Amino acid sequence: EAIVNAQPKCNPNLHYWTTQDEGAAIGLAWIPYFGPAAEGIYIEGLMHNQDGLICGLRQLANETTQALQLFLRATTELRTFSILNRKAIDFLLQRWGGTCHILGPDCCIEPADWTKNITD
Amino acid sequence: EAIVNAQPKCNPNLHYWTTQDEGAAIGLAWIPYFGPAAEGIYIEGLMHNQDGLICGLRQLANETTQALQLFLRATTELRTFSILNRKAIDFLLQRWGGTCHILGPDCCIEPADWTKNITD
Amino acid sequence: EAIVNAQPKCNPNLHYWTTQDEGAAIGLAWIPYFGPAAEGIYIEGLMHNQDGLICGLRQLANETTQALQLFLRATTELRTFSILNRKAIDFLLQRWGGTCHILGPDCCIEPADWTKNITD
Amino acid sequence: SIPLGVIHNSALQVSDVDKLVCRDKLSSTNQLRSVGLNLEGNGVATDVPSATKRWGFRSGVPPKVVNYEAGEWAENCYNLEIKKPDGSECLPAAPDGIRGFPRCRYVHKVSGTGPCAGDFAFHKEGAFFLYDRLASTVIYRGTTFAEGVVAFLILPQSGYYSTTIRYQATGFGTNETEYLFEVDNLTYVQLESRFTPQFLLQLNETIYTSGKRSNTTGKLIWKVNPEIWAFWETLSFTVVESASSG
Amino acid sequence: SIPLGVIHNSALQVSDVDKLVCRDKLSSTNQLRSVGLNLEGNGVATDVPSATKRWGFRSGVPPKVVNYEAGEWAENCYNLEIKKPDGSECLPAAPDGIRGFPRCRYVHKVSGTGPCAGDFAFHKEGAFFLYDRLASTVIYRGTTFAEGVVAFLILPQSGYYSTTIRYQATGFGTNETEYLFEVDNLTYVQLESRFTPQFLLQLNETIYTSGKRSNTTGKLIWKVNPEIWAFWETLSFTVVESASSG
Amino acid sequence: SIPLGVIHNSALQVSDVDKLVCRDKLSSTNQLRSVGLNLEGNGVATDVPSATKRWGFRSGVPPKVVNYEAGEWAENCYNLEIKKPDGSECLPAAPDGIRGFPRCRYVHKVSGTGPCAGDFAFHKEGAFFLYDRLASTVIYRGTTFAEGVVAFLILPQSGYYSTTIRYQATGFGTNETEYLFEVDNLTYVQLESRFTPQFLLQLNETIYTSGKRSNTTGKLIWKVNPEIWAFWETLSFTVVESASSG
Ligand SMILES: *[C@@H]1O[C@H](CO)[C@@H](O[C@@H]2O[C@H](CO)[C@@H](O[C@@H]3O[C@H](CO[C@H]4O[C@H](CO)[C@@H](O)[C@H](O)[C@@H]4O)[C@@H](O)[C@H](O)[C@@H]3O)[C@H](O)[C@H]2NC(C)=O)[C@H](O)[C@H]1NC(C)=O
Ligand SMILES: *[C@@H]1O[C@H](CO)[C@@H](O[C@@H]2O[C@H](CO)[C@@H](O[C@@H]3O[C@H](CO[C@H]4O[C@H](CO)[C@@H](O)[C@H](O)[C@@H]4O)[C@@H](O)[C@H](O)[C@@H]3O)[C@H](O)[C@H]2NC(C)=O)[C@H](O)[C@H]1NC(C)=O
Ligand SMILES: *[C@@H]1O[C@H](CO)[C@@H](O[C@@H]2O[C@H](CO)[C@@H](O[C@@H]3O[C@H](CO[C@H]4O[C@H](CO)[C@@H](O)[C@H](O)[C@@H]4O)[C@@H](O)[C@H](O)[C@@H]3O)[C@H](O)[C@H]2NC(C)=O)[C@H](O)[C@H]1NC(C)=O
Ligand SMILES: CC/C(=C(\c1ccccc1)c1ccc(OCCN(C)C)cc1)c1cccc(NS(=O)(=O)N[C@@H]2CCOC2)c1
Ligand SMILES: CC/C(=C(\c1ccccc1)c1ccc(OCCN(C)C)cc1)c1cccc(NS(=O)(=O)N[C@@H]2CCOC2)c1
Ligand SMILES: CC/C(=C(\c1ccccc1)c1ccc(OCCN(C)C)cc1)c1cccc(NS(=O)(=O)N[C@@H]2CCOC2)c1
Ligand SMILES: *[C@@H]1O[C@H](CO)[C@@H](O)[C@H](O)[C@H]1NC(C)=O
Ligand SMILES: *[C@@H]1O[C@H](CO)[C@@H](O)[C@H](O)[C@H]1NC(C)=O
Ligand SMILES: *[C@@H]1O[C@H](CO)[C@@H](O)[C@H](O)[C@H]1NC(C)=O
Ligand SMILES: *[C@@H]1O[C@H](CO)[C@@H](O)[C@H](O)[C@H]1NC(C)=O
Ligand SMILES: *[C@@H]1O[C@H](CO)[C@@H](O)[C@H](O)[C@H]1NC(C)=O
Ligand SMILES: *[C@@H]1O[C@H](CO)[C@@H](O)[C@H](O)[C@H]1NC(C)=O
Ligand SMILES: *[C@@H]1O[C@H](CO)[C@@H](O)[C@H](O)[C@H]1NC(C)=O
Ligand SMILES: *[C@@H]1O[C@H](CO)[C@@H](O)[C@H](O)[C@H]1NC(C)=O
Ligand SMILES: *[C@@H]1O[C@H](CO)[C@@H](O)[C@H](O)[C@H]1NC(C)=O
Ligand SMILES: *[C@@H]1O[C@H](CO)[C@@H](O)[C@H](O)[C@H]1NC(C)=O
Ligand SMILES: *[C@@H]1O[C@H](CO)[C@@H](O)[C@H](O)[C@H]1NC(C)=O
Ligand SMILES: *[C@@H]1O[C@H](CO)[C@@H](O)[C@H](O)[C@H]1NC(C)=O
Repeated sequence: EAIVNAQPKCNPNLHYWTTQDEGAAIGLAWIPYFGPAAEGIYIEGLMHNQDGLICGLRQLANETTQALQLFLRATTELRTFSILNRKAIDFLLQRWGGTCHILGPDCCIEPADWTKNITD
Repeated sequence: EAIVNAQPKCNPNLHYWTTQDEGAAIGLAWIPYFGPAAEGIYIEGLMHNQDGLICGLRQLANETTQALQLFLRATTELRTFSILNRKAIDFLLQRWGGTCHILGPDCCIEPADWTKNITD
Repeated sequence: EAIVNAQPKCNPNLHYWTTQDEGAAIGLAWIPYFGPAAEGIYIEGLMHNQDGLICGLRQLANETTQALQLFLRATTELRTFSILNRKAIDFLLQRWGGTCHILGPDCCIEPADWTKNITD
Repeated sequence: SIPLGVIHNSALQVSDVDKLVCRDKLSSTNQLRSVGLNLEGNGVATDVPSATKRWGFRSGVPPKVVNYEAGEWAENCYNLEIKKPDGSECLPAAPDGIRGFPRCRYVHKVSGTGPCAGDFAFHKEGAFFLYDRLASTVIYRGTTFAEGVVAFLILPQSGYYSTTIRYQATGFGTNETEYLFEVDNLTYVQLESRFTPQFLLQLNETIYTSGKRSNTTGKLIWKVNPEIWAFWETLSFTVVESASSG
Repeated sequence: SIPLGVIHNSALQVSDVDKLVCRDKLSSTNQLRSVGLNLEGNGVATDVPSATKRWGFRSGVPPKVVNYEAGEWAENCYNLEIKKPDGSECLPAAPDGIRGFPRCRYVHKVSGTGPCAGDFAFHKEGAFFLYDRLASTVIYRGTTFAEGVVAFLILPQSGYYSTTIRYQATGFGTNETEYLFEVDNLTYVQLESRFTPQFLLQLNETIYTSGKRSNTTGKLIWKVNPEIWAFWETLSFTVVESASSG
Repeated sequence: SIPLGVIHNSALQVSDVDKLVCRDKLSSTNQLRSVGLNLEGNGVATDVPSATKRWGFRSGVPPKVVNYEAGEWAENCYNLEIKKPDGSECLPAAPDGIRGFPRCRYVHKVSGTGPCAGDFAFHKEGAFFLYDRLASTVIYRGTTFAEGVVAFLILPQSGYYSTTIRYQATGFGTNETEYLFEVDNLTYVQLESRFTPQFLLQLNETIYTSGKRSNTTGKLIWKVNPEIWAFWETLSFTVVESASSG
């Protein structure tokens, strides 16, 4: 489905904060005893509304809430960290969970580069 | 291996309870502030012993206990939620963890639909 | 990259402890009420420096620390158990996350056994 | 490894992911299910004296918890509140997020005392205590549980009524344990293994409906004389403060 | 199922992994992202009287927490310390590992009292309370949060200044709630929904810079007479201890 | 990203999953292993005065825990019980489920006091404190740990004796720290970095076997005069209550 922003307003600019997991260190800064406190581990970025991405993003989060809340109701984990991992597994199962029939719409195998090798 | 029920009795009927993760909401029921309490989130179903499934299921759970307990002894997680996810990963690794040799018993690729395209 | 041990010393022998997950039981030992206490669940082994494995292993753990600490800084999980599972998923995505082009360097499909079947 | 249930040739079989042929299709994690099954379904005795002998105290073993997604409506559940003779609690309070079993026809709530020679109470047959979608190796204080076991499967691609039955125990978890079914705070019946939940409910009704409750401030204890299977397949009162009920 | 955001034809679309064509490439988990978005960006009223009406107390519902990797710099956050009239705390202490929202221009710290007819405080519109990379369904005592919602995406293959604004409340979380902006422990201003954070800061500066603070030990309460949109797109003092400020 | 150990051409190499050729086969998660390696194996000084200088207190940094499946039998472990001079504890109690390191030849238990200018004690070189299959960035009170580091690998497809050695410390975790090896509650030896665990054990035996223990109720402190490598590759008593032992 396409995302239709149905909000009274949309801030078209996204000033965001996140953490750098790779966080290339400068000397001993990676050592927790010498490194930043909890308040200084964040990087920042600015992202404009190219492709309408920001306004779509706000609408997408609004529409995710119902399914997310129902998922959280049904789970017994106090803190859920595995939603994205379970979606990566579901991605692979959709494509590789059964027998792959070459030239089938549900099999993501392209024989084109090698189908010329035989006919040459 | 086949499952042989070695129990003194087998209730052939399974009156079960579970939760609906998709839980298609009716209005505002998905909002936790307005939604059901912890006691009213369950759906129910009834399942008869077709294919001997119920009696096999009781025997299967009985036989799972030893391996499950040994797994729980060896783990340091207080609450284990990832057994099924780790089995989905193991499913994919068994089939796609190496090079897939077409027409090998261990490679789940069927070239039949396209092997006619070449010979036609 | 290759592992170059840059430590003042290297104990070339590895006397290790671990747990047996499969832990083939002897009678009722798998039942937690009858089984070993927390102190007696360990097996042991001895491993010598074949292929320089032990000295490389000590150097590898030393070099893993910086990335591991930066990962732990950026995470909000108090106890992290999923690093190896997430690397198994990343292993499969690298190979099967897109369309597999047969005879491409990035597609791990060997058609050799069947490419003779056509030409015969 | 942990066994896995898959249907082949119209029969349930145990076969782990490494023993699966290419014909077997796993298209999403939704096909994977963890379920809890009640020991009642195997024909075990579910009366309080029989059930409690299957549980014992032990030290040195850390408790463990595993989750399951779906369970079975139980007929018999248990809720223990046990203290040592000096008054210290024997069972740990339920950890955060662990609630009682959601479907019980009869909850056998037992309050009593015992030596409690162990940090945690385990299942002597290795089964689990089933809570709300969480299965534990140990009993938690005041939390309703069902005895049960967990299975893992690959799937191929009447209201709810609960009644609480209260008991008192002395010398809990020992070779010499005594139980009393409770009618109120001062009226009790000596309990026997033969007494079904329905019999206890009808006994409670009979005692109330014609006036056998203790009309003093003392402890009145009755007794059912000996002259008086599976749940899914189915008087004169004198006082001798002990008593009798033919 | 939980929706998933993927860019197709230069537009953001919702399409779960089962609805992806072979052209879509997922080469690592790094392409998967969970993000938090602030309700401010949708144009909701962020003044304390408006925000608090969106929160209410409820019992019987266990709290739940889900994590997200990246968030939005907020203009308005909230930090609640509410007790019942008898003095018992209304909100749970923050669990271990749950810190406040990391980027707030104004933190509206509210201390007050209310009936608190519920175990936990939830969002009446179903939104989340955003903490440091953790989103909760409930409010924690004394912990800075932003109202917000979470999205999940597949990616295609000026310093920080924070100012605390303190308020007092009576009858919190009811149909009759009163607020006072705090200048010090004894000087207060009656608060109205129209009062922006910048107006409150300039009001606080004006009162200090020429001497309208309480010069006694009594509670001095001012009032701004009625004669006096989105954050990203933009006097005489008399005393009548109530007062007025034209 | 987090490095990964894979054997290629008969040598251990670091290569993450994105740098693996099709020849590399990963058939199950069992091939993936997380291991803990002891700093002793690198030749670090394991005497109490040297080890403690590698640890320091710090605030503002949340502790973190990562698990590992297999560890190395250690010769030296440490168990700290440190209080501030006013008696408040310096180290947090061990969280639920965190037990001591399972294989230690010598456990150096240290009880003492220090300023403790920080909420948690970290490793100054960035190493980890290894507990039972759990590695932490911080020290827990009274819990036996080994200093160590964690590796992650792809695999290609004599009883246990432990001896406790007790020490007293003043001014712990400072530039001026003093230690005393403890023989009993009233007999002590001034400790030096040169003193190996075996030397301390033989010193303890010698003092007992011929009667150098304090025969009063006062604190008797001895001293070993200066006239008196890796673990895997290898007298007259006078009193001057200080003393000497040539
Ligand atoms: C899976 O189902 C099995 C069969 O129901 C369960 O086996 C049970 O195992 C427990 C111990 O774990 C036994 O209890 C002990 O048994 C022996 C005496 O043997 C019994 O023999 C017959 C069997 O019915 C019975 O009539 C006797 O009275 C004995 O009890 C002694 O060590 C103790 O007295 C104690 O009772 C059960 O008897 C046994 N059941 C059966 C029917 O054999 C097994 O535990 C299940 N697996 C689980 C729950 O993980
Ligand atoms: C996604 O965005 C939606 C649109 O902004 C959010 O819808 C909001 O839903 C809440 C309840 O969950 C509403 O609050 C209640 O609304 C009704 C009255 O309707 C309102 O109608 C107009 C709309 O602007 C407004 O002017 C009126 O004053 C009413 O408030 C009553 O039940 C209550 O009084 C209460 O206010 C919001 O009004 C509604 N917003 C809009 C703009 O319609 C939705 O919650 C978002 N999803 C999330 C956060 O998960
Ligand atoms: C991986 O192994 C490396 C080599 O063993 C470890 O390097 C150690 O890093 C710590 C700090 O993290 C150093 O301690 C500090 O070092 C300097 C002074 O340098 C030292 O130089 C020589 C080296 O032997 C030594 O003789 C000197 O006395 C100095 O100590 C100062 O900042 C401090 O005084 C403090 O001692 C270690 O010296 C250093 N070891 C070596 C052998 O260079 C590295 O930490 C390991 N990575 C981990 C554990 O994650
Ligand atoms: C065997 C019963 C069962 C159980 C079960 C429950 C309790 C104890 C033992 C077994 C089951 C039900 C729901 C589950 O999870 C749903 C929530 N999840 C999103 C987290 C898991 C197990 C179940 C399984 C699959 C589907 C359906 N229904 S059906 O009408 O299609 N009949 C189909 C036709 C072929 O075999 C069943 C019911
Ligand atoms: C939409 C903004 C965003 C967010 C975001 C943040 C907050 C709220 C909503 C959306 C985002 C940023 C970082 C994230 O996680 C990093 C740490 N992770 C290792 C745990 C997650 C989401 C983001 C996403 C991807 C890449 C970059 N930067 S870019 O310069 O390449 N521009 C690219 C060119 C095409 O679209 C962006 C920024
Ligand atoms: C390097 C030692 C080691 C370790 C290790 C242990 C401690 C510290 C550093 C490395 C190891 C042992 C067991 C592990 O986990 C088992 C429990 N798991 C089910 C949770 C993990 C790492 C280990 C690894 C694999 C197999 C075996 N034995 S072997 O006889 O086959 N020799 C094979 C022949 C080729 O290289 C070894 C031992
Ligand atoms: C309990 O008492 C019985 C009495 O027959 C005795 O045989 C049994 O050994 C006792 N059990 C224990 C554990 O002492
Ligand atoms: C019966 O005793 C219980 C347990 O002490 C108590 O909570 C309850 O109020 C009592 N009921 C009556 C009717 O006295
Ligand atoms: C016993 O019967 C009385 C009278 O009907 C009723 O109030 C009470 O709940 C019953 N008790 C039980 C345990 O069923
Ligand atoms: C009083 O209690 C006795 C038992 O002690 C019972 O038999 C009798 O019926 C009761 N009497 C009345 C009037 O309830
Ligand atoms: C709050 O007071 C108003 C006054 O107009 C009334 O209409 C409303 O019903 C009250 N709310 C509740 C929940 O009693
Ligand atoms: C104002 O009141 C707060 C809350 O009681 C208190 O912590 C603070 O010290 C007070 N400030 C002054 C200047 O009195
Ligand atoms: C009010 O102004 C005074 C004087 O400049 C300043 O110290 C104080 O922090 C201000 N208060 C707020 C809430 O901004
Ligand atoms: C004293 O306080 C009053 C308000 O009660 C204010 O109007 C007046 O300016 C203050 N006077 C001085 C000298 O600060
Ligand atoms: C500790 O004392 C020494 C004495 O030489 C001094 O040089 C050093 O600076 C002191 N350390 C600190 C942290 O004050
Ligand atoms: C030695 O002191 C410790 C610590 O106070 C104490 O527990 C122990 O009992 C003492 N031992 C003797 C023999 O006095
Ligand atoms: C010291 O020696 C005595 C006598 O053999 C023994 O009891 C004690 O355990 C020893 N202490 C240590 C720390 O080895
Ligand atoms: C008594 O203690 C002293 C040290 O104060 C020691 O030298 C002496 O041998 C001890 N005497 C006996 C008889 O144990």
